[PDB]
Amino acid sequence: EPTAEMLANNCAGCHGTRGNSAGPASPSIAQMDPAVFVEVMEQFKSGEIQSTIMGRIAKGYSTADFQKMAEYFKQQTYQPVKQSFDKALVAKGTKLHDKYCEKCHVESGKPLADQDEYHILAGQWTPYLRYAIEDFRAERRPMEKKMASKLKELLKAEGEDGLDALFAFYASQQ
Amino acid sequence: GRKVVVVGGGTGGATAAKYIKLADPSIEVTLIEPNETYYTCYMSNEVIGGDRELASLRVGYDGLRAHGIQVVHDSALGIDPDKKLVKTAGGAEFAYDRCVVAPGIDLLYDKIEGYSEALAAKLPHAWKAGEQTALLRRQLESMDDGGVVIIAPPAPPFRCPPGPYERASQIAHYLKAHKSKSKVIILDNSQTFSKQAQFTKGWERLYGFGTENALIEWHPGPDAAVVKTDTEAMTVETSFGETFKAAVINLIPPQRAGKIAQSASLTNDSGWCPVDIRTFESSLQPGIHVIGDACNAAPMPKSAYSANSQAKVAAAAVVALLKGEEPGTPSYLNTCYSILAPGYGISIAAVYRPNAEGKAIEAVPDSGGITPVDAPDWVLEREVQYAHSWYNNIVHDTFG
Ligand SMILES: Cc1cc2nc3c(=O)[nH]c(=O)nc-3n(C[C@H](O)[C@H](O)[C@H](O)COP(=O)(O)OP(=O)(O)OC[C@H]3O[C@@H](n4cnc5c(N)ncnc54)[C@H](O)[C@@H]3O)c2cc1C
Ligand code: HEC
Ligand code: HEC
Repeated sequence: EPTAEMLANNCAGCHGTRGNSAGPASPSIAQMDPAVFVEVMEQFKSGEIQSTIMGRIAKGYSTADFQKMAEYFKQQTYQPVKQSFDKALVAKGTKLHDKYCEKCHVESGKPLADQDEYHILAGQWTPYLRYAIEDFRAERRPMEKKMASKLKELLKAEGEDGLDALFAFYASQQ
Repeated sequence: GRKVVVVGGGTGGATAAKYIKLADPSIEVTLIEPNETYYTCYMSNEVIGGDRELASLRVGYDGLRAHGIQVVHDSALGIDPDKKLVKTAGGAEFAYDRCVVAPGIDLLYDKIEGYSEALAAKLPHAWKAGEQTALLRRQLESMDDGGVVIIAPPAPPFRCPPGPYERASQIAHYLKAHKSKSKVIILDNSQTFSKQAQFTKGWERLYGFGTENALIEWHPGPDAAVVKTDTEAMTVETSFGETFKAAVINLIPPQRAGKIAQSASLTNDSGWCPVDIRTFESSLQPGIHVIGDACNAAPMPKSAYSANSQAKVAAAAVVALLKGEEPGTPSYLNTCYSILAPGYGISIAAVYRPNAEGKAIEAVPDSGGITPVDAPDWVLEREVQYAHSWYNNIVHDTFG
């Protein structure tokens, strides 16, 4: 049976060596929480999460292969990406994250030793985070109701400009 | 302390040298490649279309030297599998315990009557990037508005099945904005081609396909196969007997494994190299592993993602075998992205496994496939951004 590295080293062409992606859009997956990782792979595979290509890829693997790969990626060190951001919007975005998202995305979802099942926002590629929130808003992938209501409350209060601010804040954490 | 020589520093050879050296740094790894700067042919069609600069395709070898690989700029002329020596054009000899051969393709120019290697300086193939990519882009930039561009793919197998058709898309993107009276005519060897339904729909939407003012025409084989050219008159002739005159003609000649694999007795009557798919060891010469375009790894296509995936199998197997360990079970993967225009991209993907007897590679059932024919615009737009991201990531993973 293939080893974790024999399985995961094929992902580097789209996600970068060790899961640190050079962008501009394919996500970094280094240091993801292993339960998060396995669940997202299973949902791409079943089609619960609609995708451009990950359903086609994840369908090629078993549960056991996802759990091996989750171990590999969890052992890597996530590197916040070097990307541009709108520095003028950073303090606004800090306040928005603090008001709407920090409750669950603790320290912006960084892979902290004492958080389980974090979802990394800080230092992730901004186009990927824009596509993910497009997918939540379209219901192309599921979200807990408690994230849905905060996202809806941020948009009702701040508009699209509120999102630009959140993204500049997450990108500034590099 | 054991020795490996890698012949070829393109996507397969650089990947294999990197992944051997990093798995066991005690191995001495020497990579032989004549060109001191590599040009990726992947993404070169965006250079031919105008939205990418040629220098972005360049890759150096300082990333591999930093991993402890010795890089020798010379060509290998022979490999003696019994004494285990790779002999170079410069007259040096490099001993090995295992040898990895990844020399890409030989282009059979003069299979098209009237064409030749020297004449690729007049009708570029640009199936190997660098000056050829520059030549083809300069010809397009100098072409008078109303001029015809021909693309003539060969019969399979060849390097990057969808590549000619991404190329036509990229050339049409350029004509639509800058030379709108022109058109690209694809004269094919084949009755169908890679991602054909998806490309056709995209050309209907972007480029007028199937209308009198189409920027792209496609003619099927076998009638349309280009069998002759006259480079002075700027014509080609098809197998059906039709002449086409053009202002720019991109002939893509048939291909086989690169010359060193032929002269080292690594090929069979297909013109490609048979291997054990668990290890990429040659079925003909023990101790030599063949990867990348040069090998037969059907159904994997001849692509950079496949070469990089095969290299990782071959590297882990060479490292185990040098150590007296058993190579593990392989896993392989491909994806080829095609950019039809800045907001419109498609892809074909697969995940592969050895079959139950370990004798051939197969696609994993109920997996992989192509961007759907009825994919929504959000998918088509994001695919181009993911295609750029694949390019940056595979380049670093291979050479960085
Ligand atoms: C227009 C186009 C579009 C493409 N698009 C895609 C894409 O979207 N996705 C994708 O995955 N692939 C793409 N590819 C394919 C990719 O270019 C090849 O499949 C891949 O580079 C093959 O890797 P390789 O190592 O076999 O050969 P190469 O990368 O060509 O490397 C072979 C190396 O061997 C060296 N060599 C040859 N003979 C000798 C000798 N005697 N001694 C020493 N060294 C020698 C050569 O100088 C060369 O550098 C595309 C190709 C083209 C041309
Ligand atoms: C408040 C403004 C926000 C923002 C901007 C985001 N979230 Fe959440 N989030 C939560 C959980 C459990 C998930 C996983 C969903 C699943 O099962 O797949 C997420 C995911 C995201 C993402 C996707 C990350 C990716 O790597 O794709 C993004 C971009 C996102 N979140 C942003 C949980 C919560 C909450 C829990 C009670 C709350 C509140 C929020 N999220 C709020 C926000
Ligand atoms: C050819 C590109 C490609 C390959 C190969 C690929 N991915 Fe992906 N991956 C994507 C893209 C693009 C996305 C965004 C979703 C989509 O549109 O498919 C993604 C999303 C993901 C995500 C979601 C990240 C998050 O933040 O929730 C995970 C996890 C992931 N991929 C893991 C992998 C693993 C593990 C492999 C390899 C075994 C792999 N991918 C191979 C392109 C690829």
